[PDB]
Amino acid sequence: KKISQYACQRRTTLNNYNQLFTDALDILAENDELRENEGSCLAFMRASSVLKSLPFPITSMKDTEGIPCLGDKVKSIIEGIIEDGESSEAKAVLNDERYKSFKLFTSVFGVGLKTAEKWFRMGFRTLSKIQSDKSLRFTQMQKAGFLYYEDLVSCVNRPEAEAVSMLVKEAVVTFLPDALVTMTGGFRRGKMTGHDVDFLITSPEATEDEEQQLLHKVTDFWKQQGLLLYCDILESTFEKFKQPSRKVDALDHFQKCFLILKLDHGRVHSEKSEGKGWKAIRVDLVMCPYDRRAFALLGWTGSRQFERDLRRYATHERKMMLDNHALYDRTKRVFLEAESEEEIFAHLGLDYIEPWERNA
Ligand SMILES: [Mg+2]
Ligand code: NA
Repeated sequence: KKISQYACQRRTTLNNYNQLFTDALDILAENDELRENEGSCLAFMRASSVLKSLPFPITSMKDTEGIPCLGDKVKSIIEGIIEDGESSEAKAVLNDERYKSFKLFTSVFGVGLKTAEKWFRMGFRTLSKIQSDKSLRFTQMQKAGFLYYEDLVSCVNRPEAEAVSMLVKEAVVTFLPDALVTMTGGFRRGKMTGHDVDFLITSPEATEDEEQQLLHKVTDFWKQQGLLLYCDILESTFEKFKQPSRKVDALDHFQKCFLILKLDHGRVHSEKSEGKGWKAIRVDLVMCPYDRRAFALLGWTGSRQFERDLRRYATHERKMMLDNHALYDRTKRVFLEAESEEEIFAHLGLDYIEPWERNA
């Protein structure tokens, strides 16, 4: 049939037949993001997203006809890939100093764009010069980022993700035996590796008081045992009767905590049977009211592009407003309920897309 411009109306599995085009596009998009060039960035991400969706590899400019999200700027890039087999534009970004530095400083936990720019403009070009400079000052988060840099740069496996899962369940079960813990993000979509492990937590019979304290308890608990290397808890900013905004910002979120846990090797059951029997792992935990679990899961399952298109689809095609906490129908003036992701898709009039099919 016809290919939708919306990723939420496309099935995108991990079988990418267009990695050559896709990698160059991701690099160009990333470059624009690091430069805060919104428009260009999103254009590159949309184009890369549609190609990942293809069931065949592009081998001529003709195979492009009919596909949306491919402007003249992008087709020029597709063109070069068809020929050389590589992109001179992507190549240029990979050798760009600002790009190299930002990506490097940014690979440090706690280092955002403002901090990266600062260091770049001071002349810094390597992590070593940064760490040894006896004049710079770092946030608590950045210190932790440097302290465990090595483990954090190392991808996280499914085996490690599952061991982390077990830890979370053992803790959470201790304060809410009826708590539901779901692994979200990349791993839920079937990925083999990730830079961190995310989880959604909810309790059927928890009180507004209980669900609000669980994370503090679980984290305290890990502190007592020395498993907590870094912890930051942000209180929920979601309001029960407030409808999702025009995406004004993402300051709307449930209670969550950015953590770094000490993962003992002995708890990891992989086909790899030492030195320092543990590994630091980035872990994000999210707690939400039982009745909003479907929306949170949908939101945290990603991918980012899938989440972006789900939202604009809802707004531009169905006059609905979507959030990690709700779905509002502006036409019928009512909030729509959902006990599962499928119901949410039904409400939007969208055929259900499985998690492993959301790698847009
Ligand atoms: Mg995360
Ligand atoms: Na970072």
